[PDB]
Amino acid sequence: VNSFSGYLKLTDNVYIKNADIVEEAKKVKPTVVVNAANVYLKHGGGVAGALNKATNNAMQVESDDYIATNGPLKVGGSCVLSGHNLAKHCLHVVGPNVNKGEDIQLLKSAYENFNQHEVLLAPLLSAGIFGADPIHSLRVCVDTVRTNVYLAVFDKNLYDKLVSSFL
Ligand SMILES: O[C@H]1CC[C@@H]2CCN(c3ncnc4[nH]ccc34)[C@@H]21
Repeated sequence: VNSFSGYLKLTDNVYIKNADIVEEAKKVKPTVVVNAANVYLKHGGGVAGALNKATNNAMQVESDDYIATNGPLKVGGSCVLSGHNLAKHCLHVVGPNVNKGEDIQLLKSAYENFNQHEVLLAPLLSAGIFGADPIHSLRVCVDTVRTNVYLAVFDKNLYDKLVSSFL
């Protein structure tokens, strides 16, 4: 039993809700919140810009030190950093950005990172400003993640479409 509330159950392990991931994290304080990161951990917009803003830019400061030490992530890769005031940890995961010409096949590799964590609060990878089809992203999530994932979909209209089209 966990403290996530109001989610629709899609499968044995995947749950979904129309919610702002920032406000959800602040309420639940999950062990792991997933960020929709880029390889440079430059948290400018989308989920990443919103999460970083909620940390008063502490996420960005920590991320800049991470990159200075380690260099960029791989597309499909991830790193674990602090969750600041939002969660214990933030799993920064890089899904392919279609608006950069990146291979959508890397989306499965991106979701595989979730399997290293028993429970996560997460967005749909590569959706939104990353340019991929959110219906497809949800399918890859369900077919790849085996740990318990609580998905927050910001757009209410999209949430209804994701639910109504889910197979
Ligand atoms: O699930 C994500 C997949 C792509 C969509 C674009 C934004 N995004 C968000 N989801 C949840 N909370 C959010 N806060 C701020 C943004 C945001 C969606």
